[PDB]
This record gives sequence, C-alpha cells and structure tokens, in this order.
Amino acid sequence: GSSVVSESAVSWEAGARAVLRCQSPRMVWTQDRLHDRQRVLHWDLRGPGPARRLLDLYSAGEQRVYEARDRGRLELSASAFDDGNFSLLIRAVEETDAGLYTCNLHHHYCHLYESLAVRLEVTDGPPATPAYWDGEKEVLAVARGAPALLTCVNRGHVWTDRHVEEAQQVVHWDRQPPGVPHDRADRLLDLYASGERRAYGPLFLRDRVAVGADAFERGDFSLRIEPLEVADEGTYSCHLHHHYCGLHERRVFHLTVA
Amino acid sequence: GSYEHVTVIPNTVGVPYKTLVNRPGYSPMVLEMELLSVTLEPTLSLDYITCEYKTVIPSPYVKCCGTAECKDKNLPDYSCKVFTGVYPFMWGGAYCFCDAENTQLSEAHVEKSESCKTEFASAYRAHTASASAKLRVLYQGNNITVTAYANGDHAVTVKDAKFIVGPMSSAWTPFDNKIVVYKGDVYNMDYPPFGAGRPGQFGDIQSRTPESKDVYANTQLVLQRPAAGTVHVPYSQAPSGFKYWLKERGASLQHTAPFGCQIATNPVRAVNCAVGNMPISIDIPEAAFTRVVDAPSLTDMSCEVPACTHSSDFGGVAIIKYAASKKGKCAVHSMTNAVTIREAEIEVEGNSQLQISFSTALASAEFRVQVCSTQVHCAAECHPPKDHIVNYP
Amino acid sequence: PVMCLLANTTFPCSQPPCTPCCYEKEPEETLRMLEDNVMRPGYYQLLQASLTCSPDNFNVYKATRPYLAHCPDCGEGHSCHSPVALERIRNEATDGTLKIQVSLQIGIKTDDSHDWTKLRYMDNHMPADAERAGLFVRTSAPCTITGTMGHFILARCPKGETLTVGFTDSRKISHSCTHPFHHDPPVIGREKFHSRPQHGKELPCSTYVQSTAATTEEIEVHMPPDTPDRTLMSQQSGNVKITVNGQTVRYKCNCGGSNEGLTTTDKVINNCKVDQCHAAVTNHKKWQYNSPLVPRNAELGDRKGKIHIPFPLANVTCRVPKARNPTVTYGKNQVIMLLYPDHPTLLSYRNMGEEPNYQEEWVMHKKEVVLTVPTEGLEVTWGNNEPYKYWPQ
Ligand SMILES: *[C@@H]1O[C@H](CO)[C@@H](O[C@H]2O[C@H](CO)[C@@H](O)[C@H](O)[C@H]2NC(C)=O)[C@H](O)[C@H]1NC(C)=O
Ligand SMILES: *[C@@H]1O[C@H](CO)[C@@H](O)[C@H](O)[C@H]1NC(C)=O
Repeated sequence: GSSVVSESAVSWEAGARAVLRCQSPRMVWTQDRLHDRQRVLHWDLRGPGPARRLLDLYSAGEQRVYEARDRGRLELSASAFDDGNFSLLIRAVEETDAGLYTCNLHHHYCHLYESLAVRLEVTDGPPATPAYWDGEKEVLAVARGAPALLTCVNRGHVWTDRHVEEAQQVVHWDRQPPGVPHDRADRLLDLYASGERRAYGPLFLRDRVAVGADAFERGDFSLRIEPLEVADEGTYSCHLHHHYCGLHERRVFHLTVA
Repeated sequence: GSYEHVTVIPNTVGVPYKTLVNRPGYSPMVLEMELLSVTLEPTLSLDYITCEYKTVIPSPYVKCCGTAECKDKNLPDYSCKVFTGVYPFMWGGAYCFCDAENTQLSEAHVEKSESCKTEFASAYRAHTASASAKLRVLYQGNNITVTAYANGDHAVTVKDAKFIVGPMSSAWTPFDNKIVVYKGDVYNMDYPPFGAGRPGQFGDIQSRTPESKDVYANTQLVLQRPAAGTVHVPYSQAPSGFKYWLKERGASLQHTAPFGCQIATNPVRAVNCAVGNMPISIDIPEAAFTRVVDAPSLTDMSCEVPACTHSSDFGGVAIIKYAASKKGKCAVHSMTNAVTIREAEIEVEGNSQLQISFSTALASAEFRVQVCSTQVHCAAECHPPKDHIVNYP
Repeated sequence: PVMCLLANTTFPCSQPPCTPCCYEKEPEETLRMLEDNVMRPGYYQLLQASLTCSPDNFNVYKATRPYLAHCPDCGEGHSCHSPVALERIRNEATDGTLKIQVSLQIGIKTDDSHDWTKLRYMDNHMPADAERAGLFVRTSAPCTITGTMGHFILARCPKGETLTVGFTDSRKISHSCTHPFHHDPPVIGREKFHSRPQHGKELPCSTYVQSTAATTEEIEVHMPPDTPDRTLMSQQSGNVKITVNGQTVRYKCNCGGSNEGLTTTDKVINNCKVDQCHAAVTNHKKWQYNSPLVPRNAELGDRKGKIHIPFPLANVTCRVPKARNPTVTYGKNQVIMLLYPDHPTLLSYRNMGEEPNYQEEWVMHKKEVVLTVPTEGLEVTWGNNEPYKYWPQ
C-alpha cells in the first residue's frame, strides 16, 4: 500500500555493511494457535486496584467463569463471535457487583486491542437516573436483583469472522535509481507467509542483497548488503502489506555512499 | 561280593539295547537298557547384559539476554551444546525479553531403561560342560531307574546293585565358548566384550549386572538445532541395538543345533544330544544269582513262526514249545546281532509253549535263540511293511 | 534411623518438623525441603510423610499439575501449544501394550481429589476438569484403552504408523496431538496371529500391569518456568499498568524508573508503553514434569524432585495358536506334507546328523512340500506344534 509513515536517509562507506532497519512486530508469524488463542475476550472488576478477572471467552465455544460462585449468573452470548455481541448480562445484581467493569479484547493474529470501561452502581431502590455520560465511561444504575445489560459490541470483520486460518502476509522490497518517478521502480525481494524468497535482481546482485535469515518471526526485515557499490545508491522502499488487518504500510530509505 | 559287567551303548535316547549277563556256573540273563535323558550342563560365567536404552533429556536452559556455557559431566554419552539466535515461543508470548543474545543450552545422556529388569539379554562365557544322565534297566523283570554323573566317578547303590556310568565318549557341546541367552532361548555369538559395543549393534549399552549403577554405552548421540520459536531438544541417535536384535536374531539352538539336541534355559542345558556312546558298569550283587542246579533247564524245545515282517519294530511273532525242568523264571536271549528279541524273560513250567517277538531287516531270517540254558533254531520268511517312513528310532 | 537434611540440621526422613500436613502449611518451603533431599535414600519416605494430610491420605497430585507443551501435528497439519502434548511413548511390552505419557493428568480434578470420570488439563493459567469418557487414542483405528492414571495411558493400538491422543475440554472444542510412531508389535512364538485362539499354547511375554500401584518406576519434576502471558499489560493512556490476578508477576520494562520488579499487587510504570515491557507469572508452589518441551526456570539452579509412576512392566503369559495338523504322506526316504495355514506360519526342519542343514520358511498359503528323510533323522517344527520326528525304515 501507500501509507508512508517515516522516511530515513543513510550514508555508509564503499564496501561496508549496509543495513536498512525495516522492523515491525505487527507482522510476527510463527505457527497457528489453531483459532483457539487467536482472539480472546475478558472482563475485569474493581472494588476498589486490585482488578479481578471475572470470565474470559475464546473464539471456539462457551465461556469460563474464574469464580465458581458467579457461575450461571453471568451470561455472554454463547454465539457472540458469529455476530459480534460481547455484552454481559447480570441476571441477579447483588451489591458486591458494584464497581468498574472493563471489556478487553485481544487479536493475537494481528496484535490489536480495543477496550471500553463501564461503571455499575447498585441502587437499593428503583432506578436512580441510570444511563448517562456518553463522552466518557458509561455508568448504569441497577436495582437489587434486577438484570443489567453491559454493552460491548464490535462489528468489524477483524473480530466476527470464523474465517481464514491464521496466515497470509506479504513484504516487498523495491528499488529506485536516482530520478525515477517510482511508477516503474525495480523489484528486488519478496517475502511471503509460508516463505517464498523471490529474488528478482540480476544474478551477481542477489549475492549481497539478502534479507536476514529467519526474519519473519522477530519482525525485523532489515535488508543487508555486504559490499556497497557506488551505483547502488538510491531510494529503496520497504513495501509492507497485510490485508484483512490494515497494514498498508511502507517505509522509505535514502542510501548514499561516499 | 558280586560281579561287574561292562557294556557300551550308543548315546541315543529311546533305543532298547540288550546285553547278555554271563556269570560262570549261573543261568544267563537278558538285561534291557533304555537311556531316558542325558543332561549337558555347562559351567557359565556372566560378562554383561544388554537392554533397551533410555535417552534422558532434562528441560533445556534457555538463558535470556545472556550466553550459557556447557560443562562436560561424567554421564554415559553426555551430550551438551549451546545454541545462539533463538526466540522461544510459549503460548503466552516470548520467554526471552531481549531480541538478541538469546541462548539455549541442551543436555542429554543415556542410561538403562526402566524395562531393563524384564526385557534383557544375558551374555555368558560357557566352558567345560558337565554331564548327567538317566537310564532305565530291566533287571529282575523290574523297570528300575538310575540317575548319576555320566563320567564314571560316582556310583549309584540301587538295591545292592552298584551302577557306574561314564565317561562320555564325546566332549561335545553345541554351546560355543561365548553365548547369549534371552529368557527362553540360547544363541551362539561372539558378543562384543565389555567396553566395545558399537551403535546399532548388539549391546549399544552394556552393564555387568542389571543393578550396577554405572553402565557403558555409546549410541552416537548428537543434538540437532531446535526449530525457530520452539522449545524442544531434537537429537540424532542410533536406535536400540536390543530391539534391532530382537527382530534380527533368527532361530535359537533349539531349532538349529546338530545331533537333535534339546536346548533349555535356567539352567542353560542341552538334553538328549545323540553324540558318541556311553559305557555302563553294573555290579550285580551275588545274592540274586542262582546256580544251574536250582535253575530250570529246558529240554527238547521247538520253534515255529506263523508270520513275520521285516521292519524297525518287532514285526515277527514266534512260539516255542519246551519241556522245562520245573516251575520258575527264565531268560530269552538272541545270540546274533542282526536279529533282536523284544522279550528277555518268560516263565517256564514243565511242558508248555511261550509267545515272543523278534525284529530284523532281511526277508529270510535264520538265527538261534537260547532259553535260559539251551539253544534252538528259528527260521522263517518276513514280508515288507506298509511304511517307508517311521517316526521312532 | 534414616536421616534427612534441611539446610543445617538432621532429622528422621519419615518425621519432618512441619508435621502434620506439611504442604498445606507452607507450600514453597515444603517443596524446597523435598528438592534438597532428592539424592538421599529416605527421600521417598519424606515424600510419603510430607504430602499426606489426614484429619492413607497421601495424594502426590496435590503438588503436580498439567501443562501446555509443543505438539507438531495438532490436526490440520500446523503445530500448536497443546494441553494434550506427548512426552514419550513406550513399546517395551512384548504383547504390544503402549505406555503413553501426556501433559494432562487423568483421574485428578482441579481440587486434587481422585475421580476416574474426570481429568485436568491446563487452560492458559488455570487447570480445568474435563470428561474422561471423551478421551481417545488412535493410530489408524481407535485403540482400546486399558488404563489411565496421572500422565500415563495404557492402550492396545492396532498396526499403524502414526498415533493420535486427544480429548474434549470444557467448552466442547476438541484438542488432539499426533506424532509419528511405527507401531507393529513383535510376533510371539512362531505364528503371526491377531486374536488369542481357543486351544493354543502358553508362551512368555511382557505386558504393562493395569494396576495404579506406584512401586518402582519414577519421573523427575521441578518448579515451572516464569510463565509469560501478554494479557497482563494494560495501557493507562500514557503508561503501563499490570494486574496480578491472584498470582505474583515478574515484570521488565524498557524505560526509566523501576523498570523491573516482582510485584504481588497491581503496579504501574510511568513514562512507558506496552511494547517496551514484558511480564510473566511466577509460581513456586507447584511441580511439573522435567520436559524437553518446557524450558527450565532460570533463577533457581538444578533443583529437582522425583515421584513414582503407575503401570510397571511385568512378565506374564500370552497364548498363541497351534497350527492345524498337516496332511502327511510317505515315500522312500521322503515325507510329503501338505500345509494348510490360516495365517503366516513358520516351518523349520533339521536333520539329526552333524550337518543339520536347518531350513526355515514363512509358509503363507497352502503348499505341498517334500522333505528328504535321511537315516540320521529329521525333526520338523511346524508353527508352535511340538516337533515332529521322522526316520527311514
Ligand atoms: C518296562 O518299560 C517299558 C517302557 O515303558 C514298558 O513298555 C511296554 O509296555 C506297553 C504295554 O502294552 C507296550 O505297548 C509298549 O510298546 C512297551 N513300550 C516299550 C517302550 O517297550 C514295559 O511294559 C515295562 N515292563 C516292565 C516289566 O516293567
Ligand atoms: C520376570 O521379571 C522379573 C523382574 O520383574 C525378573 O527378575 C525375572 O528374571 C523375569 N523372568 C523371566 C523368565 O523373564
């Protein structure tokens, strides 16, 4: 893609080790967690810290309530990830439920985070002007024993998709000789999820141009050039791309030799 | 104060051999003898045992933000190695916080398996076997049994009749100087000595006793490199020579040893080896002997054979009319080699006729038979049998 | 009078100073006491006395726990952190009983009580029960399980080249782990059969006894590593906040201030972001298998303890078929045998001369074979039947 974040300029000597640091931990991919630890969900509670974990949910089936006494009283949609309804229902609100709840999400596939905080107050009598304060944390006042519906909803494709199994990425390394309008830039290297080290340059050029070995699980795709030719100066582009997760990034580098 | 008779019979179990006891002034006797078992018990010495080996791999030392160093300890086939450039991944994330300077120290070694107490193979040194035998004797018309060392040094005093057996005409033993035993079977094998086991072969690991804590083993244990983002200790290693030998052993001596020996373990022993011959010394007591005066002397005897058939068994029936002197026991012997008689002793009283059996291989049989004092002739023709093959000696 | 050591003192191993209910009083102190005495002879006395707690109640599984480990094939090809990961497969039993060892614990609930209908696995921080009835082991067809206790499963798998062990967890989602394993148990005797027949013969073999009595074998266990989890860190809009969740957390940040520490409560590091920090959960209260698939705790040294395990190896009797009687016909120095095998049957024959010329062949189908009958003798072993003996007339 074309979402240039930062541009650099490096100056190394002739015949010296040139390294273009294109490092991004959002591309780390080692092995499938098999759709069970890909995405997780969990709620926390505050008294008042310390914060306590009430119950968590994986992308597979039913939930797990870490406290046994609260079992059967709290209920999320067991079919939430199919349509994205992560709301928590408290059938019988007891006074020990008053505090600060927080809906926390994780997307270990693409390393995302989208939380929201909600306060809950237990009024001994009927409703007590329950819902307000949109501009910040929403607080709900609920009577003793009455049910409470604490909303946490995300409808994006990244979350509610029992879909492609854990892997598809792409990293391009492009080259531009001086003055080139970037429209027909030279192609240098391709790096794929399963691994296709497609070298496009000439034969005696793809003997020093080598992305560091194993560089798809540290996230450090730094390009290495062992001897530096004076004709190798130009504007290189670490063309990044990860569809389905919004990673149309691209870093640029200006390499000069003296 | 009796007499000592000596004879020699082939060391073949189940073949009845007749000898003629001849004491001067006494009635002849027909002793039948049948060897029942012959035990060859070799003196053994344990070298070592072998069993399936166990590769011990303790949890690796993943030192984060640092470098680990090996220390060669004294463990059988201790294999240590340090590895650089690792980023181990547990489900909760990265074990090591630093991006570089991550090292994994992998150790491994070899010891006896927990199964080395039941599944094992014993390697022995067999030399200078010792013999023993068991024989049936038809004396006084009684089937008596004797057991002694088959070397002629120790005697058996059975009913005041002294018996001596040995030595063996052959010093053979189907066990070599070095043998191996696995729990039901004996094998001849020049097994590698203690401290010479090779990987993949018999005894890649060796131990003098199943309990001796220290053992000898080399199995070519080399540690591979762990895959990236993974906590494991891969190895390369020659598999157990034991389990290889368990498939690759072949038939034991119970199926392949010459002369039809029988092989049994615990103790390692060979039985009924039909090799050579064996002497027999019988010191009969003087009491059971009876002079010619007290002995029934048969006179004017005749022989008649209605039917006969030449084969390995007593395929002929004979009947002898006689005029004995009085009532009493008497013997029946065959003077000739090519003819044998099943009977040895019958009862005579006055004038009667007796029924016996005989065996040979030729068609026209002419031979003499003596009954307890006197000889007579028997002649007949014998047919062939229906069996060319026979399942008895 | 067998003595154990604390760090400066001696005392009888069967009566430590923390009695009674040593573990429940001080968990961490009790484990260190066992670790420091692991080499002493009365260690297993200290274990039986420092883990039991009565109001015998000796339940070792209060100190152990299930765990997650690497598995290569979790189904659908890719590798995963499986709670049913395998550690080692044992095929030393002659009958083919496999002794599988996995990373979950069968027969124990999370509250350490004994219950056969339940087993406990690990769910990302917390053990959890699951239904034993949903457990399965299969190579090519499902294996008949004969015993489950702790980490150990006994099974009867049919001939196969792989092996899969799996269960169904709390949330009715299946977990499975598959390894390569050449499973073909060795043949007992002289015929390759598949289900013990009626009449047969009784031959020695080895099997894994189905009792859970812990007598002889042992495994090694140590404290777990600092276990990481990315869910601990939070972003308080300019800083990092961590939550302990009833545990203790070792954190490390790449910033200023107290960029590291071991906090028992929730703490906040200022002037920092999440990606610079990394935290794990320490737990010196439980034990874990000394597994190559799990790293070793770096701070502590080589501290280790040992615990016994069920299902020892023991030699018992297996029953094999006797192959049916062949059809026999005779001839001049010839025996013609027509063999009817219902399964691969071994046939061997040896001459009783000095050169037996032992010949064997895996008779597979109906075959008429002709054998020479020399005067020396012939012994024919047909399957597991007693040896035939054939001689010439
Ligand atoms: C002595 O022992 C032999 C051998 O056991 C006895 O054997 C014979 O008895 C059977 C009686 O019918 C015959 O059918 C057998 O063929 C025969 N066996 C042999 C090997 O010769 C014999 O009766 C015994 N006799 C005495 C007096 O003890
Ligand atoms: C049976 O196993 C025991 C060990 O449990 C061993 O001592 C014994 O020798 C074995 N016996 C046979 C016949 O293998």
